[PDB]
Amino acid sequence: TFLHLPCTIEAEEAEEIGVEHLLRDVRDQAAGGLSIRLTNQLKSLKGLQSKLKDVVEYLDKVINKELPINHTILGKLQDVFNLLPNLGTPDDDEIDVENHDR
Amino acid sequence: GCWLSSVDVNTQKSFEQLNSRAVAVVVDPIQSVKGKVVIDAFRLIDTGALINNLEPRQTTSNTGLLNKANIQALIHGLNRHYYSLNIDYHKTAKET
Amino acid sequence: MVLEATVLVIDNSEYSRNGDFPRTRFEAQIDSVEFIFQAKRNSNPENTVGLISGAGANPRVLSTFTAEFGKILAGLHDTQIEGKLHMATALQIAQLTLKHRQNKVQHQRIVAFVCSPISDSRDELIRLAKTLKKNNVAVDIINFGEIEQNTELLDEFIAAVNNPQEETSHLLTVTPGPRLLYENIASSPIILEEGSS
Amino acid sequence: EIDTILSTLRMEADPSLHPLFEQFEKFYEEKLWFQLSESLTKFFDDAKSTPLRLRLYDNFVSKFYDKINQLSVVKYLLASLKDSKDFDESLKYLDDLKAQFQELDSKKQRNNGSKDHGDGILLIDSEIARTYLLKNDLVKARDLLDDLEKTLDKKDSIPLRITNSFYSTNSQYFKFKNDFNSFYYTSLLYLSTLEPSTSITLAERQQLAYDLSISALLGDKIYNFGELLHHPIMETIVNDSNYDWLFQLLNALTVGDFDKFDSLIKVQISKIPILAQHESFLRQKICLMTLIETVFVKNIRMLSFEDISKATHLPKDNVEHLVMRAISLGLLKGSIDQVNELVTISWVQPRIISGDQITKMKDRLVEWNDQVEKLGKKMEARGQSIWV
Repeated sequence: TFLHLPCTIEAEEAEEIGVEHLLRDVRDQAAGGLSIRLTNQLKSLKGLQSKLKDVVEYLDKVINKELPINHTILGKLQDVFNLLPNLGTPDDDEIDVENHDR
Repeated sequence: GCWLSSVDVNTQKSFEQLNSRAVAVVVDPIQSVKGKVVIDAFRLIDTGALINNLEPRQTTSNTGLLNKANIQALIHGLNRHYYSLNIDYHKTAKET
Repeated sequence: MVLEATVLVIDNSEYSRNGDFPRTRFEAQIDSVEFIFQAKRNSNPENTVGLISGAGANPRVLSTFTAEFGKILAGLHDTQIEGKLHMATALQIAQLTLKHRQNKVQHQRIVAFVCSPISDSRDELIRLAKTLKKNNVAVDIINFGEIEQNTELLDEFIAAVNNPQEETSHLLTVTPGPRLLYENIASSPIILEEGSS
Repeated sequence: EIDTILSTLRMEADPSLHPLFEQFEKFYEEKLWFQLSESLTKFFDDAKSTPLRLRLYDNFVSKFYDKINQLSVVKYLLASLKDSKDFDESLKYLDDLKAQFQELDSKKQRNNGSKDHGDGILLIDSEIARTYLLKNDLVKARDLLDDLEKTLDKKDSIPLRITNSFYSTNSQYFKFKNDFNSFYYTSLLYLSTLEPSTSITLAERQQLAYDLSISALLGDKIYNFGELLHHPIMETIVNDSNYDWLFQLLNALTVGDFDKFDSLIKVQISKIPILAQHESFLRQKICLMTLIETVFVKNIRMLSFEDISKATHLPKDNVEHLVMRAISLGLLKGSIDQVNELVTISWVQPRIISGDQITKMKDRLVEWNDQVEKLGKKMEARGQSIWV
């Protein structure tokens, strides 16, 4: 079976100059001012939203349709719950001191 | 910089014979820093074109502008052995 | 005879490690290729013989069309042997192999060596017949391993295909025991049969 | 020639085995050794009490062994020399068989021009290693097995048969040593590499099922009790007296349940002396698993010691000791506070699969799915200088 390798894409400095100037847009590989960085926060959150939905759905279709179990998916997603922050802890109180400072 | 030597005129000449209109694109990639500078196209000028003034018929029915990347280097071969005309870039939206 | 492309389906199986032809069948099927390949050239030197395998987990291309006998054997040396025939599947890849050619004037024929009985079905083979005669591909079955201890229903498909074609379809029986596999296919019609309009 | 070989073994044999012999004459004569390879393989199922089979195999070892797959020479021989309980005899015959395969292979790789014959040498080393384990020369096998391991990792085109013999042999090594944890995982690797092809018997399924269950109970880090339950192997045999309790012990641990678990443990002290000196271990083990289940199943991750105390039927002093043992073992990471009386856990090792655990994960994502969706509208709308 096939093991996902993540990707980020790269080019030598030979190729790259021709990429940067041929492009005639804003670019998701570069950025300008504050205004573009407000855009980025909306786009980044939208990706989470869509991706969460796929996880729930996958959990549904396992107990409905009854596709075979994967402890690779279920096991990784077990970790997510212990990593999860919660509220009312001394840690969140330390965030608020930093928010006043900044 | 983009210019042509004698040896490259001999190479140029036979592509001209094979395909009536043909171009030579010359890339100097170590005076290139915007991926676009010091890249020009060139094309043979005939010996008939100089003496009977049929050289600048390529300044007409086009934009009629030539944008230099090397002022010194282009101008030398612009009368001697080539005429340079400016280069453009393109893509479809799938590509972009 | 003249201008003919022929996709050899050569099976490599668990019935071919038997030694009814010297020193097993793998060794006798190597010798079949040489005679076939030369003979074609003798009629017309612009003949090409291709090769695919009905063997293993997935039938695959072992070699493409070529004017060299050397390249075709070069590809055959590394074949599977664990598999069995898949007859329906063999025909659909061979049809694809005969599409890609230098010229298209060449005749379309498939000759398939049977060493092992079908792992597919009768339901599939009925369909294959209607498919083939639209494109004038002949089915020509050299059987020698589905008559050793078996029976074949492939007689039906030969006749269903045969019409005026580029190459006619006929059934070529070769004893399963010793009779020297290589000379029997060479002696029997494989270019002595030709088409008509 | 072969006529004497087959005729003698008939008298020694049971009458119901008489046709088989005659079928070995028949497929010799046809010169079709495809059906012969199947007939020999079949022979040892019907005649595993009598080593008529071993004497039969001798003739066919020296004849077809390149005119039949070598994979099949290793399958019928293995049943014969495993169940041989004279193991000097086993070693001697196997070593002579290896010398014939080493000569053969050099000409025959180019001669057939379709076949391989280097595959066979690896498997003989595995059989040689098994004979040493039974004989109780566990060290001799393990260092043979390590050199064999090296060769296998550098190949990627090797059959599914090769891996099956190697793991089986490695499991028997940990069972002699009684490493419970090590046995569990390497027997799981045998199960995966199982072939529809005859290289198993009906006996072997029931006996792996017994040995797995026993190892599991007594592991120091296992929690693959639910993984076993769901597995075919242990599913089919629960209706026999030996495997009845054995199922119910495995089941009571999965589910954390004490009322069924402790009731079973009384019986097994008397019954089985293996489990009459692990009595202390097994009671700590059920409590240990339950501890991880109660905090985790909740969406609050931090939990008072009191709730644990009625649950694991232990006072507070042992609660802290249970928790400490887990951290050591690398099953949890976290803290103990006897000031605030809290256990605050923060890393968990994978839970058992069960439909209802799935349900609790799926419901848990719901809670925070709402927040992403509602916030995604607020931020979009807001900002009038998003690109102005």
